[PDB]
Order: sequence, then structure tokens, then C-alpha cells
Amino acid sequence: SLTERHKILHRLLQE
Amino acid sequence: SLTERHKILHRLLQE
Amino acid sequence: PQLSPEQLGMIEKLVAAQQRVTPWPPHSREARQQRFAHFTELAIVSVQEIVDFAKQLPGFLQLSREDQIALLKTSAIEVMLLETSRRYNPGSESITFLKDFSYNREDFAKAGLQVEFINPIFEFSRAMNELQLNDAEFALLIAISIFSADRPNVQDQLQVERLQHTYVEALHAYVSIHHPHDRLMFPRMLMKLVSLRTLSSVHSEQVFALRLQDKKLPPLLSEIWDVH
Amino acid sequence: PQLSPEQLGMIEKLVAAQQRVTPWPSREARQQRFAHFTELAIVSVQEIVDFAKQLPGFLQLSREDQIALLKTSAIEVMLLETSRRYNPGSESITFLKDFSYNREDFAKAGLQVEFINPIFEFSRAMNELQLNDAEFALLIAISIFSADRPNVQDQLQVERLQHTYVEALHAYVSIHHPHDRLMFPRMLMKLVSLRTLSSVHSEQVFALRLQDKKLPPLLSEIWDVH
Ligand SMILES: CC(=O)N(C)c1ccc(OCc2ccc(C(F)(F)F)cc2C(=O)OC(C)(C)C)cc1
Ligand SMILES: CC(=O)N(C)c1ccc(OCc2ccc(C(F)(F)F)cc2C(=O)OC(C)(C)C)cc1
Repeated sequence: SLTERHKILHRLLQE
Repeated sequence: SLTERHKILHRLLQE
Repeated sequence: PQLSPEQLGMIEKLVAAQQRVTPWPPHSREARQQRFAHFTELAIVSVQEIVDFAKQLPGFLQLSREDQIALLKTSAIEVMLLETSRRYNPGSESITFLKDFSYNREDFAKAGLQVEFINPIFEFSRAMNELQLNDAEFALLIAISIFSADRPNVQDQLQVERLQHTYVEALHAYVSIHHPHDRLMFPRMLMKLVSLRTLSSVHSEQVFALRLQDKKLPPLLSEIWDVH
Repeated sequence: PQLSPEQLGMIEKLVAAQQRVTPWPSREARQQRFAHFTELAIVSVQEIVDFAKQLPGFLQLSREDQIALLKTSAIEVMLLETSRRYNPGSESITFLKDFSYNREDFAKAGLQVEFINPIFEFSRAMNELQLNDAEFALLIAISIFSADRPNVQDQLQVERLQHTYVEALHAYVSIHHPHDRLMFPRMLMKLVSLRTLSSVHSEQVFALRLQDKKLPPLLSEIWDVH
């Protein structure tokens, strides 16, 4: 997935 | 120029 | 947006302007070379038809021969891809070149193209087919693509942009007749020109990949697409 | 095309959503100017994400599709925001409300001439169009919601969402320029120029591998081909 190789971008979308 | 590098394209535009 | 008589006669002139190759054939050296030769000579035929279409466009030959070359160097592939999406058959997922032979994704692979170019050609062609453009909408979009002011080495940017906007206004006034209850249909056609630049850049990655595997382009295609 | 109430309230929500770094100073100072410039981009991504989360329909898409949209559009939003901060007189860009940055400042930050000259050409061509806060925020939204980005699953909904900001732009520009019908497609024709600029930026990222200048981890996950 793109989610597992974009961990910082996923973390900014959750915060 | 581009015209010196594009001799076939120039000849198609001339004819 | 009312279609003027000046726009009406211009549009119909562009429709009227749009009105022997090496043949496609076991897997061998001769087989993959001829399929590459068929595909590239279809491109050579297309360039000659693009040049001849561009000469008929109002304002094009009044621009400098340098600017004529500059517009035709970068837009050739974009016009080719638009003309590819016109000939797309949605039922068989294939494109008919030269009014007889249809070509699918594996036919494009057999002709020498990599898969990261092929699947973006076919996704675009499927997305263009949903919009259902006629001959006049296609000829106008080709003309907007040719007259782009932001292409490399264009001198007279202001005149190329002023010319572009007249076809854009003609497109707006045409689509108001063609789809009078859908106002979104005019900017949907313009949003496909956005998609066309990515595909032109994806084509640059294809041309670069041909140098690495030594499959050389014919003279006319080499002067427009290869970096010297 | 008249502006509806629900188009009006959406436009004003988008305007209201938009309303410590390394200091700018040898081989060591060459690295520090690159470090300052990349940390300005890190700040931008954080503001891009925060803006995108307030756009209607964005968080109802899958997080995978949200990542897919934001990975490829980030540079295009950044280039739209660069053109917003363009100064026609001084030939420069103002980042963080004080310091101006010209073409040589971009060169000292570690960018190639092949990237710098199409940034400043686009920014001058955008300055001539004289865009609003509302026209900028809508163009950012259209660019984020592109259906033709790599790895987009729900292509149909992203395209349906894009058309609502496209026709909100058309209805707004009919109020802002009521005697110029060309102003709405001129703004849309700048999104065509953004894709060439994004592709020019891909060659810049590829050139940083050839000179061994490493991206910071947020910038490297969105821009590098691993
Ligand atoms: C539309 C139409 O009526 N005709 C006759 C037509 C057919 C094929 C054409 O070009 C073949 C081609 C050959 C070589 C390379 C290479 F190898 F250089 F990348 C790329 C492409 C290429 O880009 O293919 C498409 C099909 C344009 C996407 C152009 C026009
Ligand atoms: C607009 C705004 O408010 N700010 C804070 C902002 C300033 C600079 C930013 O990015 C810096 C940058 C760093 C590295 C690379 C590299 F080298 F990786 F390609 C390219 C670029 C880059 O693309 O530059 C521009 C300026 C976007 C064209 C982004 C946003």
C-alpha cells in the first residue's frame, strides 16, 4: 500500500 | 536555432 | 456564449481540414523489428498530417517558422494521443489505426513500448471515450494543444496565447450548443489537456528507455523526440 | 452561471482555512541553504495536509486515496503558493512574510537552472492574471482533486468532487470578472502548465541523487522513487 510507505504523511493526516 | 536542428520538420512546413 | 459567424466558419474549416506503410505481420528478430517499423511509420504519417493540419489553422503561418517548429515539436505527441483516443473502441479495449486494423495493449507491447507508457495511454483513451467528443470538439482541442504559450523556446508567447484563447472561446460557444443542459462539458475537455502533459512527460520516459535498449528512432521522430 | 449559497459558503470556508527554521546565512553554507529551503517545504506539506482535511469530500475518501492525491499534488500546490508570493518589481518570492528570494537565492539553495527558470516564468504569468484568495484556494482544490494521479482507486468520486470546485470557480469568476469570460479558462489553463512543472521537478529530485544531496524523510517519502 501507499499508506505503509508514507508513514509521516499518514501521521499528519491522523493528527 | 530550432530550425537548424529540425530539417525534416522545416521541409514539411515549406512544402 | 453565442457562437458568432466568424467562429462558425473557423470551426467548419478545421473539421474539413481533418478529412503505403510497412505491414503488420513466430516471435523472431524480423518480427519485432517490423512491428516497431510499422508503429513508427504510422507516427511519421501522423506528423505529416499534423503539419498539414497546423498550416490550415488561422494564425499559425503568420507566426515565425522557428515558433511554428517550437509549437509542433512538443505538441506532436499530444495531438497523436488525442487522435489515438478518438479511435478507441470501448468494447474490445483497442485502437483502430489506418481504418482497418485494431491494436490492444499487448499489440502496443509487441510494437516495442514499455508497460508504464501503455496503461496511461489506455486509461486516458477510456476517459476521453466517456466524454463522447465529436469531430469539431476534437479539432478545437488539437488547436488549443498546438497553440500552447508555455512550450520550450517559444519567442512570441503573447500572440500564441491570444490565438489559443480564440479557439477556447470557440470551444465554449460550440459546447453551449452541443450540451446546453451540461455546463461542465466545456471545462471537462480543458481538464483533459492537463492529463495530456503528464502523458507527454511519460512519453519522454519511453524515448529515454529506447536509448538504453538501443532501439533507434527513424530520422523524423528522432529530431522531434530525442535529446541531443 | 450564478453562485449558489452552498457554493458561497464552501468558498469562504476555503479562504478561512488558508488565513523555528534553519537560519539563512564554503561547502558548509551550501548545505545549510539547502537545509533551510527543504524545511520550508516540510512546513508547506503540513499546511497542505491541514488545508486538504477541511475540503468537502476529502476525508470521506479512503486514506490510501488521500495519500495518492496529496503525494503528487503537493508540488503543484507549492508552485501555486510560490506564484501567490511573487513580486513583479523585485523579481523575487517572499517566504514567511519577511525575506525575499530571487533566482540566484534559489541557485544558492541547491536548485538547477532547468528548474528555476520555469518556476519564475510560471509565477510571472500567474501574476499577470491577478488572482484572489478565493481563486487561489479553488485552484489548489482542483489540483488536489485530480482523478488522473497515479494509484487512485475511486477515480469517479475524485473527478465528481473536482467538478464541484470547477463550477464554483466559474460562478465566482463571473462575479469577479463579469466583462471577461476568458478569465475562468485562463486559470484552468495554468493547471496544464503545472504538470510540466511537476515533471521538471521530477528531474530536479533525480539530479539530487547524482550529486548525493539527500532529502529529509517527509520530502523523501513523497518525492523519491525508491
Ligand atoms: C493516431 C493515429 O491515427 N496514428 C496513425 C498514430 C499511430 C501511432 C503513432 O505513434 C506510434 C508510436 C510509435 C513510437 C513511439 C515511441 F517508441 F517513440 F515511443 C510511440 C508511439 C506513440 O507514442 O504511440 C501513440 C499511439 C501515439 C500513443 C502515432 C500516430
Ligand atoms: C510557498 C511557501 O510558502 N513555502 C514556504 C515554500 C518554500 C519552498 C518550498 O519548496 C522548497 C523546495 C525544496 C527542495 C526542492 C527539491 F530540491 F527537492 F527539489 C524543491 C523545492 C521547490 O520545489 O521549490 C519551490 C519554491 C516550491 C518552487 C515549498 C514551499
